[PDB]
Amino acid sequence: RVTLDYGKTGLNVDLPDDRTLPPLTIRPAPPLDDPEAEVVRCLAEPIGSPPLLDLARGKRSACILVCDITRPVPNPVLLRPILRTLHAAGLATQDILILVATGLHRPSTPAEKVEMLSEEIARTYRVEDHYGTRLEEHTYLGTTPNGVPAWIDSRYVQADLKIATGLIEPHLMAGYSGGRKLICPGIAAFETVKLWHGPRFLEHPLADCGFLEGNPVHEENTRIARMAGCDFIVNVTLDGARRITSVVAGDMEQAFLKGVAFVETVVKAAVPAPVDVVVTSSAGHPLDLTFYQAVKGLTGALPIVKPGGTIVIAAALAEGLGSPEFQSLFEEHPTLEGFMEAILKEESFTVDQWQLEELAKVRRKARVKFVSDGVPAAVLSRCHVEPVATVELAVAQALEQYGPEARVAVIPKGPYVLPVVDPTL
Ligand SMILES: *C(=S)c1cc(C(=O)S)c[n+]([C@@H]2O[C@H](COP(=O)(O)O)[C@@H](O)[C@H]2O)c1
Ligand code: NI
Repeated sequence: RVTLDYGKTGLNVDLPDDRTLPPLTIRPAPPLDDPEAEVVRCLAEPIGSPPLLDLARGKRSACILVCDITRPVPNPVLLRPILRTLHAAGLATQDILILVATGLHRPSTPAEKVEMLSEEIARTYRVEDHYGTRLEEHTYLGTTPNGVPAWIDSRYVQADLKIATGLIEPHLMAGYSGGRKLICPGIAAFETVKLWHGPRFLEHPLADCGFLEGNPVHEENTRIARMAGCDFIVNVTLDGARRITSVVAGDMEQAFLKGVAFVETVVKAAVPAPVDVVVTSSAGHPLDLTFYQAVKGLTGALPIVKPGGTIVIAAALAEGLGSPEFQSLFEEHPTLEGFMEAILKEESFTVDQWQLEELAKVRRKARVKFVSDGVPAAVLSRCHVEPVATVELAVAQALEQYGPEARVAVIPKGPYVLPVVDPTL
């Protein structure tokens, strides 16, 4: 018996005893007893930065970037100390903007702003959303040597003091989330993101979970973020129960890399050899709201599935498939092969196509069985996955085609684990 992450509830699955490896879980590092007190200490003694109070001296306006609903950042724990420090430094609440770094996601709703930020903060401060398809809300900062133009939200570019908050987790394109990613793509225009999420970047072998050095995705969003600037970040790591296990604050690159150095010591979980069947999740609520995000559980399982093996994923999909643009791609391209022909041979850019490109990467290696009660089976069957009524049935089906020596690996927390093959085991 194992509980997979699944919406707000989890999902209790019973897996075959003689076939299943010990579940892959991150290492049990100690939660911080008092994370808010730790944030306070880190703002007074940051990495590679003057203390926040001293940075904020004389500043007339501030813009604080926060993640949208898809990241479970405990924002009030980070924001209350920042906002106290800005108040102490003399900035009026009217001089402070909280900007939701949607990337190209839909804007957050009023209720989502309350769940992300707490009612007190959502009712007191101006909280606005980034709109990546509105180029008029962005400022041009230059073009990188790779030819990517940097278009960044003007409210951030024009603020005297620039602050970004976030969460360091594995990411299927950028290696790890956090740090610089709040700027690119968090508040970058489609004119920037369509090229940075284009196939010339995403087909690179190191554009994958856990890779930073040598990953052109990470090299390029670090460069773009530095053309905008960021005076101060606060980033956290979370364990499986969503408790904070580390806080880093300070310089956007040095604090990020310190956070990554810690998370690398807990997120890796190894198997002795790749397996025929991998059971995984999409990390539950809030990540698993849409099929668009649930592709992350599929790419996360790739390193430990055998070529031609099967990934079984459970995801609640409470909000359905994803954006209208994403959904239109399934109608426009009934096969992944035709989709890939379209985007590889010409400069063809549709909002959200990058997650269809990641799904194509998955299906070149593995079959997918998808368990969800959030989208009807008829819809999922046109999304290049096989809907199956239950995880236990999906595993039994997969074990039938692979035979008596086939083994099952299970990753209850899905893409928040970095599964690896270690032959020395
Ligand atoms: C990572 S490539 C990324 C992509 C998008 C797209 O729409 S593309 C959006 N975001 C959002 O940006 C914020 C920072 O991302 P991080 O990966 O959590 O560091 C966050 O609000 C993401 O939802 C990221
Ligand atoms: Ni992105």
